[PDB]
Amino acid sequence: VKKLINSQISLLIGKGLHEFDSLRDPEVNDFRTKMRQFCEEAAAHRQQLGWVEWLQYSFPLQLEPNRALLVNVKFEGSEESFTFQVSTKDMPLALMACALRKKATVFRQQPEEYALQVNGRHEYLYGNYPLCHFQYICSCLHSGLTPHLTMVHSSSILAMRDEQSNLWSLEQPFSIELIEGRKVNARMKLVVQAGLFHGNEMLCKTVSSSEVNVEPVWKQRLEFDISVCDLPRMARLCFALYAVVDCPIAWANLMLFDYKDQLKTGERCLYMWPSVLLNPAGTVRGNPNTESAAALVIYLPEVAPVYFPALEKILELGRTEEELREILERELYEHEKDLVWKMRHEVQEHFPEALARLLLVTKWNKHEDVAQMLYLLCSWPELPVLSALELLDFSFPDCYVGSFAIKSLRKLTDDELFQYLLQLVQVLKYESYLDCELTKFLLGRALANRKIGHFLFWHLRSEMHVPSVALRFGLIMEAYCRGSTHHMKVLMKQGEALSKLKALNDFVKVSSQKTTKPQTKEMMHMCMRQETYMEALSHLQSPLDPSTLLEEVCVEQCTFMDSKMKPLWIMYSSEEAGSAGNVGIIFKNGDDLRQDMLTLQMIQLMDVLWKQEGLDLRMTPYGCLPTGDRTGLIEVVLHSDTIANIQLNKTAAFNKDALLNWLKSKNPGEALDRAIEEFTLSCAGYCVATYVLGIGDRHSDNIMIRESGQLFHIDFGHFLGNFRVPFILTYDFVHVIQQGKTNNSEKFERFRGYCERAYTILRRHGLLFLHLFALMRAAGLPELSCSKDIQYLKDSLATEEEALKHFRVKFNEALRESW
Ligand SMILES: C[C@@H](c1nc(-c2cnc(N)c(-n3nnc4ccccc43)n2)nn1C)N1CCOCC1
Repeated sequence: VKKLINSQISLLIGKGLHEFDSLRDPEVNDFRTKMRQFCEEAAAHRQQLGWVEWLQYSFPLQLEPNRALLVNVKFEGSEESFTFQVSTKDMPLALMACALRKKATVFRQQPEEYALQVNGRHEYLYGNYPLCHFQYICSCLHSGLTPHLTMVHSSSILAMRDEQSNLWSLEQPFSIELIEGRKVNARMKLVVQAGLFHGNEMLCKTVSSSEVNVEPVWKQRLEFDISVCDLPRMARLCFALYAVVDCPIAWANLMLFDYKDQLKTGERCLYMWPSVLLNPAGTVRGNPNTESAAALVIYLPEVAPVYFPALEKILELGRTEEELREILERELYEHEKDLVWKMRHEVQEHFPEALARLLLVTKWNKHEDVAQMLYLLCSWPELPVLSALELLDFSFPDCYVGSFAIKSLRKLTDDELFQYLLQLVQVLKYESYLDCELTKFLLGRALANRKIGHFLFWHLRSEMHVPSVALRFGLIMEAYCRGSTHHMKVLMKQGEALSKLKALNDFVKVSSQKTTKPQTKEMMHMCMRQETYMEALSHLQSPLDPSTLLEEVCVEQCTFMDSKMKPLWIMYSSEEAGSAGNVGIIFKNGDDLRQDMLTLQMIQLMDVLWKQEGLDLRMTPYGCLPTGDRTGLIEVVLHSDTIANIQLNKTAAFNKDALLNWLKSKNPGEALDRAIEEFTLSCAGYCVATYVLGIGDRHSDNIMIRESGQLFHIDFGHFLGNFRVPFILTYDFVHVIQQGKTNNSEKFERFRGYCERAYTILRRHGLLFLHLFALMRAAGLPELSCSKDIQYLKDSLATEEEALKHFRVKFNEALRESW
């Protein structure tokens, strides 16, 4: 029955479906019904896809942004495998051909009927791409390991697709009636400041309430300096309740128009949110804690059925100098703004990419000016992805503006969308109504690609404990589940594994105080070996990456760590995969993993940007994913250790040698020079990464080394210099770069070049970083709160020559400070 699926979605999304009904809201009812059909349409289209098209949905290719190698190939229903010697320039088809020919001669006798599955992973190799373009092959060629693949036939992929089925007339000013208030605070008098906003900008000057002593009654008329006909569609009425002899108490906002474009009237009770003065960026929906939250009773006076005019009507109304207009194009005065508005047609024709600057000069408090702009917009050419990401910020609130940005993001690759998905999910907080183009797009892309679908779910699910977004986020996940009954069940398994891990972590935390670690470890081990634990912790997709399969839990290899939140070290094995199935996951409960994930995503973007310029600084883009309330996962980077642990053996005469001696033991003979190259490149990338991102409090316990020599960072506590952090250079690292030699300028000057190139490449994309950090402000991160945080990134990135010289000033100060 359908009831079991409804109860399944409920337990999964972490909110009962009945709770959407209890509210008795037609906006919630319309979102649910409309979006459900949209997702069921998307689910249907998927079931009739060709086997390759389905493989592109389920297991999208892991691609990279000559030489011969041994590759092991086996067929689905057999233990028999053949090891072939193929090239890195060879296409998957030639490998499939070899695999077929060898099967035909052994068993005594077409490659376009198969696909190559990565052993013990939900990863596949297909398409006209040389084998060296696939991430699994590339990880194998660097680690030395042999790629193990499985020949999967069309009819078997088709069996999966089958078992995975389911107006202008009102010229009087805008006014309201502030009736009465409620709840606590000191003696003093309560003022209610009220303003009207279109994004970050006021449509008129604020009007404050008359001073009333502490449950208060106002019954006062508040009028605004704006005509009702001049109100923009996305106008926000913002309130702030505070005390004065200031002390802020509460805040609440609301759209003057509903989801059906109707100008509201009638009384309204406003369950306000506790303050840290006016917050326009805040949610336009009341506090769900209607019991303990302060309420503002207000009245929307009648003006009578007034609906915001249709596009056909907006377009009906909307239907040199030239030199100084270019000079201001590459924070501006009023005469400069008037010039841009006068020249608005020349902006569309010769500077389409300057649209954002034009959208900020338009008087949104004048319907005629809005119409004249919307008319230009309804003929405006598509903007590049970069400029479109700027148009998603709270500074651009108009619905038609918002719809144009999505229209420019449709061209985005599933790879590019994956990179900025964290920012696009945050932008959901800025949205005014449940039903939006952003949700329809995010949902459309989730259901068209199972990896986008996976991460969109976890981005939403991880924020379910946040009351301001719980309804929106819950509604989106339920809409998703209707479009994928099978994936819903897959994500449910993941939630059961994480449910067991929290209980096991709670036990560990308690036990670590009551007894010694070897005694707590055997108890963890004993608790894990219980039926329910063995079942729940095994045979699941990794929330860190759906292509990674967590098969049998290796209880003996599991442990906990000695740090504050006693994190769990959970290891896995798989016979099929061999070594690819020997993965590990770290479960952390107690700290906020959101920032660590962002820091790692920003470093992952830097890697992508460098790799695109041919520069491979041998980075370690390991997974970090918040899954719940101060709960998350970290990807285990195997064959790695901390600097502090390496600096103590289980032989060095001096500390400076310890690091180099460890590399010497893990990379003997001709391999050592490779490990030092890995160290030099990775070190340089993380020197530019930590510097630009403003990562301080870096020490031996949070910096790690792989047995390959690759250096990487962990447990990023504070970013954007939020303790102006300088460049960091360590004697122990410089020693390794300089090959143990006290003096080595060739090796050090090469390393100085890597730091320089890495820095200059990122400076060219400085706008990409600034747009993504701007969009990220929505998340609520105490380290990305204001413009001074954006300004940190502006200063660490800063003409190319006048900035590169200034980088050398910081680089030289870092080398001299090194003892
Ligand atoms: C020394 C230490 C060890 N840690 C790692 C390792 C690997 N990958 C990571 N992503 C990683 N990170 N990253 N963020 C973290 C946050 C907390 C803890 C760990 C973290 N830590 N490897 N090893 C051997 N323990 C030896 C005994 O067994 C338990 C592990």
